[PDB]
Amino acid sequence: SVKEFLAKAKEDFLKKWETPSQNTAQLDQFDRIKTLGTGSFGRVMLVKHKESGNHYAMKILDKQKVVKLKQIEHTLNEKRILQAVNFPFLVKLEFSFKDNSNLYMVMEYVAGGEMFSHLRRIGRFSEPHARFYAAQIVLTFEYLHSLDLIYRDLKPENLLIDQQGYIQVTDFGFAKRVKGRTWTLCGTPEYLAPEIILSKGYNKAVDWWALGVLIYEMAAGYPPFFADQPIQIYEKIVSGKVRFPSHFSSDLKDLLRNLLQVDLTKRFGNLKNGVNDIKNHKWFATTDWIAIYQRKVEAPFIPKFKGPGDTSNFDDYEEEEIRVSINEKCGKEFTEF
Amino acid sequence: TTYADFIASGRTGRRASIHD
Ligand SMILES: Nc1ncnc2c1ncn2[C@@H]1O[C@H](COP(=O)(O)OP(=O)(O)NP(=O)(O)O)[C@@H](O)[C@H]1O
Ligand SMILES: [Ca+2]
Ligand SMILES: [Ca+2]
Repeated sequence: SVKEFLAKAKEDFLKKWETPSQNTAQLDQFDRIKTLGTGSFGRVMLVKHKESGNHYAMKILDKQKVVKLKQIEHTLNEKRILQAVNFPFLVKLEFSFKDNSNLYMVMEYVAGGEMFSHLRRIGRFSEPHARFYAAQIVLTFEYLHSLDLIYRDLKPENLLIDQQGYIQVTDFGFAKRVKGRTWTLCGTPEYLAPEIILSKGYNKAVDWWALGVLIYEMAAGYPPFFADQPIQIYEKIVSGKVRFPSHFSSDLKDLLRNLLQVDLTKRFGNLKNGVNDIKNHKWFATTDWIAIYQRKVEAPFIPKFKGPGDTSNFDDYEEEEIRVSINEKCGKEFTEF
Repeated sequence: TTYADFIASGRTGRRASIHD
């Protein structure tokens, strides 16, 4: 069953991976309404597609800046992977294209805003609430890892809540297709596995570590390793000593000791039973994995939605006009985009 | 408390990704 599902999913992925889609829309098909988020190379805007009237999130990246910052591979990875995957808790790329100056990735608009804002607003999530989202991530990494994909940037800021209270994973900026070890120092300091920080070379297990950090943060309201600066954080991480809030259940603590495990021969997700170690853990005993996959479980939280184009679930950012040069820039670097 | 110390810290807002 899951075996069967995963093998067909891999055929589907490989077809698209091998022959990615390209140039399916163009800038003037969309009216830009508001910035939803920014980044190193550009920004993410709420846009409206003129002919359908549907709203989308348009991720905009300055080609020149991408080359300068040595992020070509990561950016090509992001698009190539996002266009080939398909899973209920992954955001959908609807269109992509490029112009003289920029790269564009147009995704389904997920209006519920980031998990991050809801988490900080409410303080922390109850274990059933945290457990509902964690199951989604477990299934998602099982899918991704089966395609040889490492996600590498799990955090509440990259998880969006949809109109049904379900998670949409966004930001494939550090996602990578690889069998074996890889070495890039990337992610978010609070979430880095010890093996990333010690520059040992690492594999998919870092995603499972990050899950433990995420479950901790959701349940505690704060991360297991925090400080004012990255350096300090890496010290606590490699220390590995973790303390748990008084309200954590015994099962939760046991699960987290297994995920936040410095020893890779012992970290859950990484053993002989693989993910099943996680799925069959006591803390997940009330979880209906199929129902979750099917999105038939009632969500604990359903974002308020003041209609199409509503961005009240997002913070406001300062806007700036999108420049497109009359000169093509970096054409060769981004030929495959 | 741990919460009070976290909440008083400089990293309670959106966290930026880092790379090589
Ligand atoms: N599909 C979407 N629907 C709604 N909002 C989105 C969507 N995709 C991205 N956003 C918003 O835009 C923000 C930035 O998107 P992201 O893909 O994380 O860009 P980034 O350039 O890599 N910036 P950074 O956060 O430093 O990585 C997200 O955290 C969301 O707030
Ligand atoms: Ca991000
Ligand atoms: Ca990113």
